Amino acid sequence: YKDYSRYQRPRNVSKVKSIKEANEWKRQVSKEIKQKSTRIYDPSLNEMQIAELNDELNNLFKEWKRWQWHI
Amino acid sequence: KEMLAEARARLLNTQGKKATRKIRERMLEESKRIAELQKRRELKQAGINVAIKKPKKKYGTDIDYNEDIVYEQAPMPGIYDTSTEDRQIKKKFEQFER
Amino acid sequence: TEPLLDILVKGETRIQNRVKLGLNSKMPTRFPPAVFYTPKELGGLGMISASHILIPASDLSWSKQTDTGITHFRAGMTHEDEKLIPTIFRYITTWENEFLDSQRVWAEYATKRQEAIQQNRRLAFEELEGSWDRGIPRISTLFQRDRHTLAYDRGHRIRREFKQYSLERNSPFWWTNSHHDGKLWNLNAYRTDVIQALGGIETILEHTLFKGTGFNSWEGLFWEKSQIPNRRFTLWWSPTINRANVYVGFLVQLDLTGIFLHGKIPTLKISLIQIFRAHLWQKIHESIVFDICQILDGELDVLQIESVTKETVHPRKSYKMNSSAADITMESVHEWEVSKPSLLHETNDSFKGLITNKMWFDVQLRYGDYDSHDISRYVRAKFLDYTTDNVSMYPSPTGVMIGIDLAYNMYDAYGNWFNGLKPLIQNSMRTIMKANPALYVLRERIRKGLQIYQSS
RNA sequence: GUGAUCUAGAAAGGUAUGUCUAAAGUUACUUAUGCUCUUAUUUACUAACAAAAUCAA
Repeated sequence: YKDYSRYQRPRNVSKVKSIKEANEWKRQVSKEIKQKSTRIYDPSLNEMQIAELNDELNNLFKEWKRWQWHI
Repeated sequence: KEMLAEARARLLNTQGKKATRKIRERMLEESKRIAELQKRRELKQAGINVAIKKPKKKYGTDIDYNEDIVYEQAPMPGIYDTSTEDRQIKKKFEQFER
Repeated sequence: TEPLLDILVKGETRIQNRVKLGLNSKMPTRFPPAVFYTPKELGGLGMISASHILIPASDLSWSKQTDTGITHFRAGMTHEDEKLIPTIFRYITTWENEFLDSQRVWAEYATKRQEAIQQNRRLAFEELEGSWDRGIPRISTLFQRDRHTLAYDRGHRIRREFKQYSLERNSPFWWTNSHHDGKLWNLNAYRTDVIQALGGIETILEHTLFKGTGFNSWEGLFWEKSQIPNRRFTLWWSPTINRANVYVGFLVQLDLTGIFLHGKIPTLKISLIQIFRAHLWQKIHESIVFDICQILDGELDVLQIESVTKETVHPRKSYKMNSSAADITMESVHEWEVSKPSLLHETNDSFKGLITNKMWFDVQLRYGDYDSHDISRYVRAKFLDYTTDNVSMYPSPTGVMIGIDLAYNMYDAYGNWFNGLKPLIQNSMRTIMKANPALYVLRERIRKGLQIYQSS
């Protein structure tokens, strides 16, 4: 149990533990990857907002690289 | 004039919370739809095909109207023999889908 | 008038029912008349009783045809205890008495004024003091400050009557102007007499949490605020509201503590969860057990012990009223003769009954109601029940049980004593009930929930 | 120089509500802040909390 839907990233990638555990933290990145990718193409017109959202994407996608790097 | 600019805007806004919120939810729903469609197009640019997800059922017997003729009230059987005419609609309707 | 007296009863009971509907209880036993009729200075509603009156119920047929007289009294307002509560018709002097008084007084004022005229002098203001609040215009109006500008005010009876067509609200004393007629009635005697009709202040404070705060006397308490709120009221009279003499009510034993609620009183449950929070009941019980065991091995040579031991208390034990076990256990250098089981303030015993090595100490904390706030009955009952109980694990049929009432800050021990315990343990419990910090957190927080501040 | 003894407590009554959760494929090697336990003071939000009435100066 213990969900993985509660906690944070956790910040350092190398400090995470056995491979069956970081697998679920990894998909705990990919959903927000999926969610905010759908939030890219929206015609909602806020160009300043989608710029900071674009930076958050690039941040999370770099994390997704790092979780794959640890594995 | 600022009182008059407030009065000019209040007299020309007639809806309330429920209609304005319904407008906002309708614009945001279409914005979600436009985003999801262009996703499938950009994935189709890569050659990888991803189907559109159906809307989730709210209740148990929710109807997929797209799936079938909804409540098919067929016309009453007449005498004038619509046999060639059904062949030409089907040929035209299959032509339209092609 | 007979039907007016019935409507006085019907009104006063319905307003007492209104306060009873403020809680979820229309119980008689939860609401003694000390709840309603004690003044606001002592924490009650300060209602005025007018219907604790025997009502003349004499013979309805032929009452329409003769005016029979008063031959039978019907009981007006009846409660379980028959406190005789005064009614303010006794405190208002009647009109014919006020008018016959006024004929004499204004005559006596007229004579004394003529004597001030003939002697050409200013009035004495103390010669007239014997008839100061007397007379129907109230002689005090003659010496008012703004009497020279009130004299131009004419037509004030009628203007006060027609306020009902101008004003949304009423002023129900539409027949008096206090500036023209003075004050016509005084009800200060009613406050003192209701206090001694309920037995006195000390009998009233038996109904309250006043002993729970730790205060010595009443004379140094004002009150924090002239309206007391509902949570402060239902926590002030709370040993009478949560009492064991209830007619029906389902026992629930709170959550973390040892207070039992007869049913649901949701305002009183909120206050007591705030009083007993962050596991205060365990923290109190641990603090007493820690204090006695330190005092016990303080005189380890005089009390002649080998060693004191805290038996490791299950944290659920401290509020488990069903059964208990030993907290502190005694090991003896040589073997101890324990007397018969006796009270903490019992005088002396014959020690020569039984010789026992190992003793125990147990602490029972209880929250007292208005029904059961005598611990000495309680502690001996818990002692006889548990020592006869085969469930309650004791090291030996020995030891005392130390009971503390938290709602009334009382303490008593019932059990057997070897020599030299009792003037020791009484001095310790004086010091423990006055110096325990956990019991100070208890006293102070109750003072915050009750909003009673010392004369400081 | 007597008596007739009503009651009785529980729910809904406190909050909305709604939406989302590719893991599992349907045949053409980039490394970057670890929120501490208690008490006091100040600020912001918050209780959609409460409140001077008759009357006495």
